[PDB]
Amino acid sequence: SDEVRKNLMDMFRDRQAFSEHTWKMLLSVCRSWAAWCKLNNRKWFPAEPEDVRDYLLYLQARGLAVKTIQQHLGQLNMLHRRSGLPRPSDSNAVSLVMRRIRKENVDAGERAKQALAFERTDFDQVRSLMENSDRCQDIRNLAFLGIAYNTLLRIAEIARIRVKDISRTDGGRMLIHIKALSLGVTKLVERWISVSGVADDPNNYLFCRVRKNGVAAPSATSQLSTRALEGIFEATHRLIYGAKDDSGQRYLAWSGHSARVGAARDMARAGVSIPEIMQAGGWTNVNIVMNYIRNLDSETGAMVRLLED
Amino acid sequence: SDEVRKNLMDMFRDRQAFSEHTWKMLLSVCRSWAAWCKLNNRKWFPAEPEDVRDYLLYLQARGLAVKTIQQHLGQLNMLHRRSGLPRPSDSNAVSLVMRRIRKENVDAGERAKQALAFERTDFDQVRSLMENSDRCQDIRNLAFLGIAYNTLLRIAEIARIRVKDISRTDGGRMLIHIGRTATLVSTAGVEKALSLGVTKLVERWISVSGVADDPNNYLFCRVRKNGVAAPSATSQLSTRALEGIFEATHRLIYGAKDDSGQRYLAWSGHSARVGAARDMARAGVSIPEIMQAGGWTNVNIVMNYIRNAMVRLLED
Amino acid sequence: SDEVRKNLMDMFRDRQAFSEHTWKMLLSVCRSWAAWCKLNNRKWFPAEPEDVRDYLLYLQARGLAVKTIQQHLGQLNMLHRRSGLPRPSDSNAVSLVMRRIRKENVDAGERAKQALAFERTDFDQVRSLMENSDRCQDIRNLAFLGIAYNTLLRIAEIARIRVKDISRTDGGRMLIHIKALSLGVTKLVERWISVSGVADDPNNYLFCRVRKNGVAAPSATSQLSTRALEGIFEATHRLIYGAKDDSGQRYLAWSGHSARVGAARDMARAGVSIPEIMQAGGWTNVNIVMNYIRNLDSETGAMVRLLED
Amino acid sequence: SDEVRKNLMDMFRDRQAFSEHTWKMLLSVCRSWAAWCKLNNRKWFPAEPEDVRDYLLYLQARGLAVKTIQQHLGQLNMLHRRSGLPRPSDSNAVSLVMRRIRKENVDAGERAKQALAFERTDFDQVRSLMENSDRCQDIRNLAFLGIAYNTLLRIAEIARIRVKDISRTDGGRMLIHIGRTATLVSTAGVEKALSLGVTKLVERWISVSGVADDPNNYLFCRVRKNGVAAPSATSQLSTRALEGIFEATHRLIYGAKDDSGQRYLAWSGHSARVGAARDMARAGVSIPEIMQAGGWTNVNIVMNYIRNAMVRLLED
DNA sequence: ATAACTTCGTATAGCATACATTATACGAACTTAT
DNA sequence: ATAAGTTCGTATAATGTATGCTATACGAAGTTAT
DNA sequence: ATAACTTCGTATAGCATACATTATACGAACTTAT
DNA sequence: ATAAGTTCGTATAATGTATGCTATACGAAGTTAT
Repeated sequence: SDEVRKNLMDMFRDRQAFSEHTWKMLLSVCRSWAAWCKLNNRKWFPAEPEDVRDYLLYLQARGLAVKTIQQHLGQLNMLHRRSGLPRPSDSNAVSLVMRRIRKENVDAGERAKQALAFERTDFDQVRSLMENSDRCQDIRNLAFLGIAYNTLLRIAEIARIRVKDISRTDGGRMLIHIKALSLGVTKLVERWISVSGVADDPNNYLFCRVRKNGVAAPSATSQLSTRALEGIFEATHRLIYGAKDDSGQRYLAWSGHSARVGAARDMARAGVSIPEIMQAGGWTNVNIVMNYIRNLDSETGAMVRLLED
Repeated sequence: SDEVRKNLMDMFRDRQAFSEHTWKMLLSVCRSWAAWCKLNNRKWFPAEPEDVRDYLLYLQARGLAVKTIQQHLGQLNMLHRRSGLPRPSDSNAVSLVMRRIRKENVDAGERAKQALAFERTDFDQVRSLMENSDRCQDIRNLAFLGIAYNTLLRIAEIARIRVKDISRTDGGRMLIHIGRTATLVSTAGVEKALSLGVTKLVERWISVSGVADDPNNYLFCRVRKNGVAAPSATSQLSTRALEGIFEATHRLIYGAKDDSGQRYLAWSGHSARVGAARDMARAGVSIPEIMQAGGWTNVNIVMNYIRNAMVRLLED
Repeated sequence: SDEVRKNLMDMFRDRQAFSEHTWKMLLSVCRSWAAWCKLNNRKWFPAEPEDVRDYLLYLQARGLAVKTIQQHLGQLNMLHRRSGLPRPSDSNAVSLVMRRIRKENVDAGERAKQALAFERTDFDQVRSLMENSDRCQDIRNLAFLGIAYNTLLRIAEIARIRVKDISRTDGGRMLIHIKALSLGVTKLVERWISVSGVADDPNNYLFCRVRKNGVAAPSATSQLSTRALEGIFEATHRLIYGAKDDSGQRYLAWSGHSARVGAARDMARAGVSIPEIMQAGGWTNVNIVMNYIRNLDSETGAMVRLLED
Repeated sequence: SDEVRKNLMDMFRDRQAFSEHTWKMLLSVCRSWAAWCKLNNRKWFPAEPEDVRDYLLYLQARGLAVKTIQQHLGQLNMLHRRSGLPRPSDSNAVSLVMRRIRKENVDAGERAKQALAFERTDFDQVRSLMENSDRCQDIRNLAFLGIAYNTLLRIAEIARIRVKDISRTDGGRMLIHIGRTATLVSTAGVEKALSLGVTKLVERWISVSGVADDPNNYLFCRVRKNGVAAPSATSQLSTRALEGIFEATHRLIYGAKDDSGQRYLAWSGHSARVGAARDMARAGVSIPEIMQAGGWTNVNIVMNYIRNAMVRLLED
């Protein structure tokens, strides 16, 4: 018990060993697991395999994804290893049930999802409606969509971009120190800069909030949240399609990764090689890229080519 | 003895962690081992290494294949390992007898057998004949064989396909989502593309069957004597019936099989996998691409299917 | 000790678990190790790690190849596992010394060797001298060299060939149930058959001994030893080059694998693909094939192509 | 304490099981850890997790790179694991502080550095200048750089090449046998082919040096002030001197380096590896072929060297 | 004397293998200025 | 009020790094045949 | 009644991962018939 | 004697198989909507 107290003091002292997002997930899983334990009269710390098994089945019965059940077990495993206790995973009951849960959920037709593609057809269509707009929100949102599509940067990465992070290459194409922009997108990002006044301080983040009057507020210390960048994708989708489908299902509108998904797919349509599609978005594992471009005629495989010839 | 009974019931309680086929073979081997034990008055649980050894020699003497004998050993090993007991194979008596049985049978000329290939030419011939049939059963069967050859999917994988699993490409080609295979259990799964021609074969079957009247319906269903399809969301076309399609198709073209009792005299469930791999190699498809087509993660088995140059060099 | 006696009775009872060649090697290593032990006052059964270490170093000091030292350790490991005792490999001293021996022997310039290639230049040259010969030995030896080169079969495999194992394909090319022969080689194998009279019994092995009178002796029960097939390769080399180099070094003349080595190399010169070079000789691991064709201009690699263009 | 001392001497006795460089770094880290312990009055063997943790924070505060701090931890871990003792990293204090030190340094913008590429153009330029020199040292240096670029071998591998290691192809191209690399210790080893041009550069160096007067001579040797080569079979041209060749060659073309104290302002021992990988990718060489060229067994590092398309699609 | 090394000590990269952290999704509650 | 965010908690997708050697990077001091 | 299945039991293949057996080399001793 | 082997022991090169599921192969018996 003193070994566990020490281990827990270790954890708090070296807090910064893990990111904020990891801690939030860790705390969220412990909350959920302790609530279940209380309601079901189980001990939450030293977690028993039989109780961890029951809780995993409860999570399945709640209709949670296999990958979610794995996060819960993964966090429980982490709390126990960092407390010097045995991990629930290393028990026969839990490894069997997890294996069981995996097979059953797949046969019920559970699908791993991914962002609705934001491609060229969409970016030309959005440009068609927003490019003649004098509205500061529209000018900011169009510049963001160009960067997202052109760079394939994640939303946290785009929110971090500073004015001083932007340089210039051949023909006057912008370059962002973390990717090079096209002439048309460089132009869009240029217009936003003028109407926003972000360049008036080099340490300012390129993207900032725009209030209801239409007036932008640059900041060197506050970034536009990733939630607001998802907001831009959603609102852009509503513009063209109106409110999204009923009952909270995921990826019914565009979101953060939509442009990454989309740019990958448009590269594949252009017969661009996977090894270089991977380099464009900074991918290292191919199972993610191939999952974005899997349903394209260019990716149909060798049997389809043999049968059609 | 307390833990052993607990370990057993832990496995039984989460039986779905394993294939229904594993359980089927465990019980079949247990039946057969228990029978051998009764005949020789022996304790069948905790199995004794010397007894298991006698039993494997007994199976050899019954003329059973090396792979059958390995299955019986493997089931016994699993039952003991998951009981928390030493495996029969943990003893020299059992592990040495198994090597010996293998080498003696091989030396006497036992070879593992392989499914009769179902290739592009066979598919072309079958399609030239059956595509003019208006019968619902012929339309199903030709669409099945199209899928089998195009996708290299196993019969169980084809049987689990539901209508909602089918989507479309830009160009109008069907894609089938496959979540569970013999080697993969994933929510990501895989997408299997159909050629334009095979797409149409499948299209024709959907129309005449009415399986799309419910997206949860399995793509393939039984067709009764009066050509009326019986779609279901709870029952699949058995893998046994899919095998019958291959056998019936072979019968249509080549007539009835010998009387010799051999396996693989007609096409079977695995026939389109072995055939498609071979057609790909002949067309000079790359090995990574063949592997991707059949969902293999290992260069060796793919290489083994394609074994029919030095002559050409010597001429002169 | 009763557990060890049992384990040893297990071994003798299920003798046939291992081939004769494995047993011969096992017995040869135990002989060598027990002799060393006696001379050095060590206990040979239950082998101690410290003694196994000393013996491994002794084998190195005797000038033995790294792969030979591994056989000795591998057999010692096998005797101990099949006796239910701890393997010497699983001890810290032995794993360190073996790792040490590996590094030292390589830096002293120890080379893994392989059969001197018997190629087309050699097979045409041999044909040039032996094809107009009425001598029964010459006729048998030329037929053997054609099969060895053309099939790439190992010597044990060629010795097993029966007359009833040979059929025929297109143009009258022979086929051997275990590979197809060329027209010129099929002709050579045909001539041997006539002068030998092996076909006069289907169960006779294709190749049989030829005594000093020049008269062949067919047999359905006795094969020509692999040692005699190596003899054919050596004697053929002496014909052209005379006696081999001084001091017993290996592969100074042709041997059993010479034709396998050679046919692989000639396929590579013909730009034949490795995946199909592998199929010709029944290879499954590429490290062996690539080792036969490594020093060929066709195999020089991508840097040589880049630099020369 | 008896076993610990035995395990230590077992490792010392078979020290050749490890690289001379591993031992060098163990002792250097031990020196530095022992010094830190003396300053804070601490027991340095069996190392205490809390002390090791303080020490790693101390290294961070000295401005040392994340990879340096990892080396100090790694040496301490090895000393304890091979002693038969628990590693400092077996404790949460040490394993958590190491993550923290990494993340804090990275967040503050620390990046690992990479050798300045030495590419085909550089080789072409160097060769256009030095090929007209009759000096023995220039002839050696150009042959060295030819080998470095052509083969992608590491400096230590080049330094170990003996004359007897060189053979020839059909077409007259040199092949170098390499038995020991940073990642491979084999009696089979590898053969490294030289282009016709590089072959000639090496040919010229052999002639003027007289290294072939003994097949056991190392290919490369020192050349003293009067241009006379000093071949040896017992002494190699130090890897430090090979580095000097790269630095001197860079100096010849670009002048003296800054005063900034940075690493990688001139070419170094690893410069031709990074350069050749990049030239290959640019020429559209396949990834398996690049891997085979440098002797890599893993697709990831090869991919990392070549990172300089979406623009081209957007035009318009 | 000097060129051209060798030797060495601290600093840090390469490399392959093994294993878990950290990101986005999104409804919703909260905050601020218009 | 409300646009237009930010902060939050939880659901789920997507990257990452730890490990155990073995190596190079480079200034500085020492060496030897000219 | 029957086609067209389903269900089932014994037999055996597929498949991927992990790990050691079995072949040739060759000097030499031994055997047999010429 | 000796050609021309075979058998042997040991040195070293080169293939192989064991493991733990999960699947198909197929005859036979049982079922149900015609």
